[PDB]
Amino acid sequence: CEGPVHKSIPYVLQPEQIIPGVADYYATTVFDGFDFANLLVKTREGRPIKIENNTIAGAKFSANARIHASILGLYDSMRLKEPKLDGKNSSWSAVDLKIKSSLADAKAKGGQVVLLTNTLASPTTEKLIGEFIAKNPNAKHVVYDAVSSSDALDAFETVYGERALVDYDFSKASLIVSVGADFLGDWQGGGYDAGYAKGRIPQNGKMSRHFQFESNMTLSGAAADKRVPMTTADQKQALVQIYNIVVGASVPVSLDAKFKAEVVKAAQQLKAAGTKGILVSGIEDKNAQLLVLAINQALASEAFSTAGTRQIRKGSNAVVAQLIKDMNAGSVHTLIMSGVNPVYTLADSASFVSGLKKVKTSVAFSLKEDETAAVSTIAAAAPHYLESWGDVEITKGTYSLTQPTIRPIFDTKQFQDVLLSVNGTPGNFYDYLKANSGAIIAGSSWNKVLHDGIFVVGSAALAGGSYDFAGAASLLSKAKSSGELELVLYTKTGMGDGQHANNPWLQEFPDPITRVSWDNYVTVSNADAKKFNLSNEIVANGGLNGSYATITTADGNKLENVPVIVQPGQAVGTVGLAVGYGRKAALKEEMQVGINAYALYKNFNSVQSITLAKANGEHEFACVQGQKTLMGRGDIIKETTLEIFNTQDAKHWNEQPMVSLDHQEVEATTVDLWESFDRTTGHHFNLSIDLNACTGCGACVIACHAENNVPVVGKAEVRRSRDMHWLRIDRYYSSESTFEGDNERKEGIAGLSSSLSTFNEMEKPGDNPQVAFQPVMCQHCNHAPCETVCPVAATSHGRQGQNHMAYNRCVGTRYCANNCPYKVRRFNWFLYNKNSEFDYHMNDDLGRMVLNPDVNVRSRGVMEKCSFCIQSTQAVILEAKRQGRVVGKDEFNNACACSAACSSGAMVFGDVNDKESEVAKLAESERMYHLLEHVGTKPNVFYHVKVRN
Amino acid sequence: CHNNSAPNYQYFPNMYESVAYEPYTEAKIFKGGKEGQLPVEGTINRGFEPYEYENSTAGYELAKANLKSPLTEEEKNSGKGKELFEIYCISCHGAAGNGKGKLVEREKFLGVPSYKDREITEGSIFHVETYGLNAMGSHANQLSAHERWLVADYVLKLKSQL
Amino acid sequence: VTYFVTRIQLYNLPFFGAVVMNFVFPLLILINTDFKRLNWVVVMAGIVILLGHYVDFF
Ligand code: HEC
Ligand SMILES: *C(=O)CCCCCCCCC
Ligand code: SF4
Ligand code: F3S
Repeated sequence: CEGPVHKSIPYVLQPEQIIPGVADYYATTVFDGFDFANLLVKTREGRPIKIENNTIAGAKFSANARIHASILGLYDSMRLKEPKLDGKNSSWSAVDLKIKSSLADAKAKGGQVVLLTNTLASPTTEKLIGEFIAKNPNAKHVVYDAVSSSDALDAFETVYGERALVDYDFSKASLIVSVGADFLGDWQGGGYDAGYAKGRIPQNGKMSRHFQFESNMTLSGAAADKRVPMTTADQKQALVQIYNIVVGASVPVSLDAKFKAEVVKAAQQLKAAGTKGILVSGIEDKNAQLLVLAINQALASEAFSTAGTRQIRKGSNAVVAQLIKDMNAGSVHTLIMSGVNPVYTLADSASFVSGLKKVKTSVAFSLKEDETAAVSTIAAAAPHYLESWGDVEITKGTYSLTQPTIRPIFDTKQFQDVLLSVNGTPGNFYDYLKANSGAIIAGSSWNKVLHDGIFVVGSAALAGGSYDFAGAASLLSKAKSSGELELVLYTKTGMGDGQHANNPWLQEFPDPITRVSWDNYVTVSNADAKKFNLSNEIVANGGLNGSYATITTADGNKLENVPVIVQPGQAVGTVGLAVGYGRKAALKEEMQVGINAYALYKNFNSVQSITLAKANGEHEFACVQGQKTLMGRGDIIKETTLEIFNTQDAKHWNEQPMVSLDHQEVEATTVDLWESFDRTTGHHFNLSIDLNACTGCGACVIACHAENNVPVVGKAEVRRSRDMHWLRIDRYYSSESTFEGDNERKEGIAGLSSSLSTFNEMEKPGDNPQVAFQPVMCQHCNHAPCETVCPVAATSHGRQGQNHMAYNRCVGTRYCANNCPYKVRRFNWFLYNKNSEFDYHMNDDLGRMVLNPDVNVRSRGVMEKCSFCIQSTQAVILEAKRQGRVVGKDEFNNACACSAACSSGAMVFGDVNDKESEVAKLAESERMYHLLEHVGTKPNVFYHVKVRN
Repeated sequence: CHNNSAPNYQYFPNMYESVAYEPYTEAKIFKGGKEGQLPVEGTINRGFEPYEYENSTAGYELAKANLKSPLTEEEKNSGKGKELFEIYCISCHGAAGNGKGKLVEREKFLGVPSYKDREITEGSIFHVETYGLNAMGSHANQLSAHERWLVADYVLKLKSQL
Repeated sequence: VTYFVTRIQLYNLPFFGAVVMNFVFPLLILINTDFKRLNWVVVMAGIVILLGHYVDFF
């Protein structure tokens, strides 16, 4: 074939800031009403690519997995490219005139004007809204949250005086008592990962222990030291029992004796740790939240403070309800909303729509023609964050600016620009921001603020006051609703809300706990499964199948749900249900997957009483992980206890394998018939996981699939367990409640009659076991079995110590997937690039901008592998060689995004021959430990030890 | 068979053309036909400050009076300021002399003065080297903001030898 | 693996000499069919083989 003709287009007029081949970084922020963070945007010659974290003295809000995958919304070809009016394509001038004339009529008639939004923490946006209201006599501004937290806000407001949340510092407490907290999840915008993990490292003989009380099962439960299955009717009583101990009081708590046996212990210990303890609870009752405030004041702990309150969640379930009622009751005129989606998130949306039928000039700002854009008057085309200007105040004492990084792709207009035009203010929102920037920024205007991204503002603690908490305690103890089976709604790490309905990276991203993808489900405990005859099963092709079930509530039902029998998932008499998947407007049927459940969020309560019935058919699941338990293989995750760590020699908790010589024992690593190669000079690399800091390691996955151009595979072809992932997080349950209980059944064994029955019972996980996580990638071995058998010699090793993988000689005779004992090697099977069988972002022309040009895209028949960050470390050596310097201490660690994007300090990358780096101080430790040292493969990635107590 | 006015034949081009977007090629989707779309006005990337003086006759002598060199003595005595003058400046101005160059001998275009005639401060080079005075052009596309100051110290050493 | 480590490092000549005597020597002797009929060729080879297998057990 002739081979195509390649052309190149230089500029007519080249801008000073752009150099071809040189990446640029911009300081921006994000806040979409649910998630928020401070971050850097890496851009090419004109466009944004993979999101980095902003760490310039304001590294308080790193990006989560949902934020890292948000770039696909920018390059989504399914966006409202042009605004519509009355269902037809129209100009913005048409929109402007329509809105202005309706406002004039509302003023003349004396009607109602309502703006709807969501937690716009912005000094200048709020000011602008205030100006709108000042000019318009009858404007009400109202805030609507999908998942609400108004009970917490009421408790804080009525004590301290404002609607804000307490930003707890989990690194300043030794005893954490959690009652339905879930602070490692989405609880109050969970960003407490680093705070928690920091206190889990045994630096000396100290370690913060965690007490988990809960109905569901979550990551904080998995990361807890103690976990007590408890229903919501028990949790309320347990909270009062805690209160009576920390705060001397006599309130008649009704609680199960076995529960009291543990609740009392925890409460007494909490009390003992004066100033070093913390009570956190997620009970949807203001009275319960008030008791939490009372107890934390009594403890007077360092983790509790009102000096920097959180401005992120400021809604109200009373105001929203009033709004809905008035839309149907009275006459409401022009309603304008932005980022608000009641149809589908509102449980009473049927009445909301009937309210919409009674209002005039409904204006909705969005990215897609969703369910509310449909039922409206004007569909306004909004910009996607990187196409707009703004400013955000996450906490009480901070100010930050948001820069656009790409010029508007589609014909959009900012919400604030619309407000300025109807107010009669000349210019635009950017000019407005400039004029109002000096009110906060006392330093240099742009040069030291836009350049860095943030600005520091002082603050002060809020005054408290007298309040009858004893009364609240008696109200909570008297409160009681003990009936039948109930469910609890929750959000996921891959699915926070409906802003990522068609995001293929989050659809593919498997659940960190249940290990499944591309679907919703119902969590039922095994004790309940036996009563309802529900079950799951592994089929011949390797995937999972399971029964269907029906959920019935007061005056309603679902009629078809997909249950997963998670053994310890539910305590007893409770059901877990994820909320946020059932979307149908403006998206393809491949993305229209799952169950919504928002209709069950009656009166904004997450806890509902239900009836569960077994259905008729059977469902197939795209399940990623097969086996649930660990077979007693202590040579995989070594665990011990704190007092053993402190009092016993390493020989008793971190023992390495021995091999016999001339009637003598020696460390297995000393036996070798071959000769080694000299890698003592020139940058020998390693990589360090410590298992205490591994909470869920959620956002570490998506950042590794950002440079490396790993394609997206659908529900099928993952259902057959043939997915493409370079690093994976594991999930190991236990039988009989401990990991040491799965090592006493195995070491005590008999001959061939009992060993056919014990190894068949050790794959059924018992009730309330212990959970352990383990990140597994391709540790670049030295005596690597995947090397020697490649007939076409596509793999080799370097002097630095990698496993170099050429994508050229790999003529796919699939040997090297077999000799890897860890077996992390992903052959590709179809062509994932441009065919119509995979209609994801790799196919369409508008969505092939996420792909960086520095890493090639594989075609067919070649294998791929989690290499070390070659495309960054070959640039760090490059940028340290042109200058004439030596590479710094933390310069290798900040470039490889396998380590430079995780929340906690779990992943540590860097140099070893440099004896002053962070890796060389971790390799010389009493917890030095490799996977499978008896194999004799010499890996370059070492894990430490779980040191739970 | 292989011709020289057209590229040669290939055997199964598996990974030869690009799925990603290498910088200067032609595409279809973008605003123009290019692949080098312009950044938004008013933004600031990490490691760059905008020049705060406007164009000539009102910002020229305001830059000539009060504007200084933000370098150190370790960087001036390095010889890298001479190498940038060896590339971007001998084509019109002289190398050791002033105004003799390479192109007033060949008489391609005239009107290049010396450095004895016009008194220039160390901040008046930097305003001309970014904008140009009626026959020069913006050399900001070629040199970087750290490197225009390395040239300006070398030009002052050339005037003192004259 | 130490099975061979302690043999190669200590019994160097015994370990490899047993290969030569039980293979290389007869390889170039009992391939000629005329030599296979000679009494002294057969006796000679027989002696070497016996010594070689003694070494094997040693
Ligand atoms: C040919 C296009 C030239 C290049 C290459 C460089 N210079 Fe120049 N320069 C050129 C002309 C024709 C003039 C005079 C224009 C006029 O209207 O008089 C200049 C002027 C200068 C000056 C004096 C400016 C002043 O205000 O008096 C300086 C100090 C100067 N040029 C510096 C300079 C440097 C540092 C260059 C390398 C980047 C360079 N010139 C290149 C023509 C050309
Ligand atoms: C493009 O059409 C030219 C393909 C050249 C193939 C060369 C084959 C050589 C003999 C097997
Ligand atoms: S871990 Fe698997 S892929 Fe990495 S070197 Fe060892 S065998 Fe090869
Ligand atoms: S052994 Fe070799 S040919 Fe490819 S499948 Fe593995 S690199």
